[PDB]
Amino acid sequence: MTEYKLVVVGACGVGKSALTIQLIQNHFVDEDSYRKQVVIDGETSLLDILDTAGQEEYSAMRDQYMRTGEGFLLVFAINNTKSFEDIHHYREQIKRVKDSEDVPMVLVGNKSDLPSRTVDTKQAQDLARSYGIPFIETSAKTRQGVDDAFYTLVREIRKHK
Amino acid sequence: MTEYKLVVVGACGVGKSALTIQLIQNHFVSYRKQVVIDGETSLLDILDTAGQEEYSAMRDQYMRTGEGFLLVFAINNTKSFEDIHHYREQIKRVKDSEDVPMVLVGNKSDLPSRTVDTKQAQDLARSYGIPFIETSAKTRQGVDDAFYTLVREIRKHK
Amino acid sequence: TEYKLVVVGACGVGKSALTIQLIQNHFVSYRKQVVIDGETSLLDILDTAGQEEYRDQYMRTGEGFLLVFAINNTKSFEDIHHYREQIKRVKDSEDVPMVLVGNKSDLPSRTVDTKQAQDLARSYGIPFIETSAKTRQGVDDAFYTLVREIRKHK
Ligand SMILES: Nc1nc2c(ncn2[C@@H]2O[C@H](COP(=O)(O)OP(=O)(O)O)[C@@H](O)[C@H]2O)c(=O)[nH]1
Ligand SMILES: Nc1nc2c(ncn2[C@@H]2O[C@H](COP(=O)(O)OP(=O)(O)O)[C@@H](O)[C@H]2O)c(=O)[nH]1
Ligand SMILES: Nc1nc2c(ncn2[C@@H]2O[C@H](COP(=O)(O)OP(=O)(O)O)[C@@H](O)[C@H]2O)c(=O)[nH]1
Ligand SMILES: *CCS(=O)(=O)NC1CCN(C(=O)CNc2cc(Cl)c(Cl)cc2O)CC1
Repeated sequence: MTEYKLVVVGACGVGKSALTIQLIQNHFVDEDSYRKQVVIDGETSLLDILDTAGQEEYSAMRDQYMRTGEGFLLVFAINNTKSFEDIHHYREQIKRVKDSEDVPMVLVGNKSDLPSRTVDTKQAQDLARSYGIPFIETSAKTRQGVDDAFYTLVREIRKHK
Repeated sequence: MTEYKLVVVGACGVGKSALTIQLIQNHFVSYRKQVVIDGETSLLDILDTAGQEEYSAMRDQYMRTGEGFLLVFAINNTKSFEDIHHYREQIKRVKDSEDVPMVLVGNKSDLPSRTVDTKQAQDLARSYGIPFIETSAKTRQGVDDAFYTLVREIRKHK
Repeated sequence: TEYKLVVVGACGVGKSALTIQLIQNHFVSYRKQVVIDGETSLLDILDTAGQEEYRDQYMRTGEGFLLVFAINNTKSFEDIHHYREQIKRVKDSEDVPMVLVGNKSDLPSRTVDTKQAQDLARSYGIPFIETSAKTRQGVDDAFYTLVREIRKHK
């Protein structure tokens, strides 16, 4: 059976854990590792997921997951300009550790349910276009885009393989 | 607000009209509907192709006009599933693009006489890189999901 | 039970094509026995095509009116106001059964949008039905809806 090691990266507080909880546990209320078998396009897939902002205690485990991670969600929040500005850093770090220019990634703009917006959808779309990766708008609260984000990433991994 | 022109294609008798009627009128025996998808209100305009679709020239016109396509087969009609590749190839040819919003739809899911397995259809959709939704115009299973997913694919393309 | 229906609208909007599609069921004063709302009805349909504008008896006698414009003919839509006002004046009533009909819906382009027509029909307090005499889309709906409006009035 196929396993996918996924890493969810982005600034503290953008909703990485919330997105992963919604995917895996199917709830939201207002732990950084998860493991579950799902079915994606008829293929049974074990997802092994790590959420990380890059500043957590277990750096050794983080470096391991970065090296073996097959795909990455690059997450910012639409009401957090700094988190959007941080995306380039995260992508550059992944490319360095993987020593590759072809790493499966999806850009995720979370908290789309909130009326406070400081990052334009066009900004994000433009950035994702430059990187050659999909952009998905999500809300961990309403479930908007959550399956799409993770499943699109799994589809990017298959493309790569 | 944003209007999306949608075209439902597939073999005669797979339930394209039935799917449309179930979407718009919530009935199983009007082509426009306002919907909210992912927080955005949109107008679905399903092109009415009845009568005219028998002519290739008109089919070409509808394909050029449409922004996204449901590729419908019936799960108790193997030939209708086999016909899907041809229909997709015509859309790609006419719109001169290898990237056109489409969703694969396996209709009549309520029937026991299934001859097209979920796996066969999933494999096809995975190859095309498009969503696959199983539907029944009779029970309403999957009907909103099929059309709303197509809108999502159109939005991604644009 | 007889219903006297009158089809009005600018030249070339499809008044005759709609009438013939209803009666004879093909695309190019009339009577047709129909069943509507379970009731057997005799429809007397006056196609005013070619009728000279200079028909007081037909209007006063007419029980319901199809106000037809073509969705690719802005002027024909503008002309609907004329017909509406003329009929209300001549019949001397504010409650005359009418249906607004936007014909030629099969054409690939349109210059009168659905919202425009829906809003005008709302102003008038009448139904709006999009039709194609060519494909028969909406044709029965238009005439049957008018019969229903007459019944509500009666
Ligand atoms: N309204 C809203 N709040 C969210 C969303 N995602 C996360 N949150 C909230 O944002 C805060 C931080 O989320 P968290 O998952 O801990 O962020 P992380 O540090 O990236 O793992 C929490 O209070 C969450 O409930 C969302 O999509 N919408
Ligand atoms: N049992 C079942 N019958 C269906 C379904 N959808 C359509 N039908 C029937 O299939 C036949 C053809 O449907 P229709 O909408 O006319 O097909 P079209 O030619 O693709 O537009 C009709 O007898 C419908 O009642 C479905 O989901 N379940
Ligand atoms: N494409 C299309 N042409 C129509 C339709 N209805 C009428 N026509 C054409 O428009 C022209 C005028 O139709 P006609 O019935 O004579 O209009 P009238 O003057 O209002 O009675 C003719 O060439 C018809 O064939 C329709 O629904 N679609
Ligand atoms: C149901 C018999 S029919 O001859 O009237 N319609 C056929 C025509 C051939 N065909 C398709 O090409 C696939 N469906 C389809 C494609 C397009 Cl582009 C359009 Cl506009 C409409 C339809 O139905 C099957 C149905």
